[PDB]
Amino acid sequence: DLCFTNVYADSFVIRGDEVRQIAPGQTGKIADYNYKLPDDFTGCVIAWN
Amino acid sequence: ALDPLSETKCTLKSFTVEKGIYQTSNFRVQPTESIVRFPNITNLCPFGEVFNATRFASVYAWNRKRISNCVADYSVLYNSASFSTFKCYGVSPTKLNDLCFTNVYADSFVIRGDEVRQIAPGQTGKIADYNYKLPDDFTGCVIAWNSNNLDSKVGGNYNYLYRLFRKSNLKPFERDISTEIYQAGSTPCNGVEGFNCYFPLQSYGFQPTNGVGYQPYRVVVLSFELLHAPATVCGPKKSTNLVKNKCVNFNFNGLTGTGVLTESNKKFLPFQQFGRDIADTTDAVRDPQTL
Amino acid sequence: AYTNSFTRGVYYPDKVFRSSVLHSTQDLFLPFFSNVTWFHNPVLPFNDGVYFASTEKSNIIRGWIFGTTLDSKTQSLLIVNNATNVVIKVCEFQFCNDPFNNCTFEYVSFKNLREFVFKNIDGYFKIYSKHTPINDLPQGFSALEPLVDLPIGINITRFQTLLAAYYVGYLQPRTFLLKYNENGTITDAVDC
Amino acid sequence: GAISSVLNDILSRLDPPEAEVQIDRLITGRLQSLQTYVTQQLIRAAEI
Amino acid sequence: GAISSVLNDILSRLDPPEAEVQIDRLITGRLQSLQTYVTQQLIRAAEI
Ligand SMILES: *[C@@H]1O[C@H](CO)[C@@H](O[C@@H]2O[C@H](CO)[C@@H](O)[C@H](O)[C@H]2NC(C)=O)[C@H](O)[C@H]1NC(C)=O
Ligand SMILES: *[C@@H]1O[C@H](CO)[C@@H](O[C@@H]2O[C@H](CO)[C@@H](O)[C@H](O)[C@H]2NC(C)=O)[C@H](O)[C@H]1NC(C)=O
Ligand SMILES: *[C@@H]1O[C@H](CO)[C@@H](O)[C@H](O)[C@H]1NC(C)=O
Ligand SMILES: *[C@@H]1O[C@H](CO)[C@@H](O)[C@H](O)[C@H]1NC(C)=O
Ligand SMILES: *[C@@H]1O[C@H](CO)[C@@H](O)[C@H](O)[C@H]1NC(C)=O
Ligand SMILES: *[C@@H]1O[C@H](CO)[C@@H](O)[C@H](O)[C@H]1NC(C)=O
Ligand SMILES: *[C@@H]1O[C@H](CO)[C@@H](O)[C@H](O)[C@H]1NC(C)=O
Repeated sequence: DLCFTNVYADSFVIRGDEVRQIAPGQTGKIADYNYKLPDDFTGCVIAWN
Repeated sequence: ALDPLSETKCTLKSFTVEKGIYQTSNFRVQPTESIVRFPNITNLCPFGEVFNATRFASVYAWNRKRISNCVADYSVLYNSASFSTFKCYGVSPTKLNDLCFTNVYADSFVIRGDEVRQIAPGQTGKIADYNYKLPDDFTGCVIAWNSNNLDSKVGGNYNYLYRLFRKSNLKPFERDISTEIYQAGSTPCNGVEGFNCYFPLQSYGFQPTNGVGYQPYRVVVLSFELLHAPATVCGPKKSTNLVKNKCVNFNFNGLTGTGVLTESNKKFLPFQQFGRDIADTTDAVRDPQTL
Repeated sequence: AYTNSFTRGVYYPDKVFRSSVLHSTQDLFLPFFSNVTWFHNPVLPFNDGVYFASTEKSNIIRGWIFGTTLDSKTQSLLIVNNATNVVIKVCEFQFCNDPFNNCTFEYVSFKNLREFVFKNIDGYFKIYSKHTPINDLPQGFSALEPLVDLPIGINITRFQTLLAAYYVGYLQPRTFLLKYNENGTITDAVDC
Repeated sequence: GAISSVLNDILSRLDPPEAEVQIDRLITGRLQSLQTYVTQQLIRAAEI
Repeated sequence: GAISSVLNDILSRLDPPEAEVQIDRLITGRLQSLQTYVTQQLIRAAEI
């Protein structure tokens, strides 16, 4: 039911236990040095084996 | 912010300002310098002794090491890739380098993987209830890493134990090493095992082939003592020179503030670290590097 | 016997300097006008804290033992001032029945009235002490300045004296309103 | 209900996301305290 | 917004960390309710 101007699809691969780092305000190797989400992130994160 | 009249116009949200006096702004003197002053201790804290300890204690008899009067390089820990869990409550790992503490307690022990989550404030379960309890207001860092390579062997390592029964839940950092026969029923055991009379402890089944949930994990819990005493355990942060009679952003033993530092005439007694006020507002300090 | 601690047993609660202010604090304090059991050596129990006052012009009393069983295989704290050194140790000492290894700590430093507060409840042993020249327990007001905060973490449920009239009182958790003068010295207190 | 009444302590100990929650509690409390003050003063002023 | 208005229910049913949050909501509500009462009373007293 929602519209948006732009949608950004950021794609990559990690290991299982690091999926938890792909979220706002997380810490660790991934969240710090690889890919950082903002604290006010408004979107969907999709991850599958 | 062009001119004061323009500030007024913005304050009144009106292009036309009438005759009068209008409070528009709040002037403040901005600090010119940043001062860091920590006690001049050069002594690395013996973190290896805890982390690189050959043998860990059973969770029911968790070891406690006190850390004091040293500079703690926390980077060694949070920049290491050795740890699965490095959870800090009431503090941030990055911020640790800039903080002082009276004491630090390093509580070391070993548990199985699925029980690591019980090492956290206000958790429940065998560990959190009968072995090791963290308080709801725990200000510290919990570190845990898999030790399947070390603590597990072919045949099963049974050297590590846990308390399975207890008459009540443990209080925070309450250490119970008793081996009294647990009276599950109404019949006194008189130190004799049997029906409703069980031994309170039990071994961990640590085999290399065990599920990650059942594999051994070494856990070190750091508790930071935020108390009113001379702070001894400080970060690697470098002290700079003292500046007086200027608005400065000062930092004495991890106490932030912005103010004008002046030589005082207050008659501090030798033990007194710093002075407060009628309002309970800090208004005097004793320098760490200088009396 | 028993005497009254009229307003003795007040110490500085923390290392904060306060001047010309009335500050209310809740801590283990000696209740005002409380009974102090007078001794002229016994294994007296340690409760929340204890207050020790000794009137000893010739200074017979050298120190105190603090512990549980006050014997081997329980870490038992020892403070023995001998002339220059106030030797402090927390070894599992084997004490005498009437005195006068595994060392986890060691430190080395009637007109004469010495007042002392010992409180072990913070989890590290706290000593507060004051010496006042006097003419029973005197009527007047004194504030005890802290001496040593031994981070020893020894469980203490009992204490003995090593030797002189000494009065023992027990600290209780009470709120106290303290008066600070221009110099930040506690000059008066109210037991709330 | 914040970890520290001192605002500087919260910032020095915690990262901004985590600090925000604690600061919000302080703000809520301090703003309420000041509203109480202002209201009583309005009533008191009216009496004067 | 707390699970139960009854304080005892919250304590008996929830574990302490969770209970504290719910009790805080009750406290915030009850304290606000009493502040409202007192403020109206001072205004009413001034009329009297
Ligand atoms: C400090 O030591 C004392 C003396 O050993 C402990 O008190 C004993 O506690 C057990 C368990 O309740 C009782 O069976 C004994 O009768 C108690 N003895 C005395 C003389 O009171 C006390 O529990 C210890 N406290 C700590 C912090 O470990
Ligand atoms: C605070 O300390 C000052 C300095 O010791 C005290 O002022 C002295 O008071 C004594 C006794 O009245 C006089 O003999 C001295 O001449 C004073 N010295 C100075 C430098 O003024 C002051 O009385 C103390 N405050 C209190 C009330 O104890
Ligand atoms: C523990 O040993 C490792 C490997 O030598 C080292 O990198 C780590 O810094 C040590 N812990 C200390 C000294 O904090
Ligand atoms: C280092 O510490 C001693 C403590 O006596 C002091 O004399 C000296 O001034 C200090 N140096 C610095 C870096 O201020
Ligand atoms: C002190 O002890 C005596 C004898 O037990 C008693 O009569 C008196 O009330 C006590 N006074 C107090 C409580 O200080
Ligand atoms: C004293 O130290 C030895 C060696 O560490 C230890 O075995 C013993 O348990 C200690 N004292 C007692 C009796 O607890
Ligand atoms: C006091 O005791 C210490 C420790 O035994 C000793 O080194 C010192 O010489 C003693 N001083 C005397 C004999 O007064």
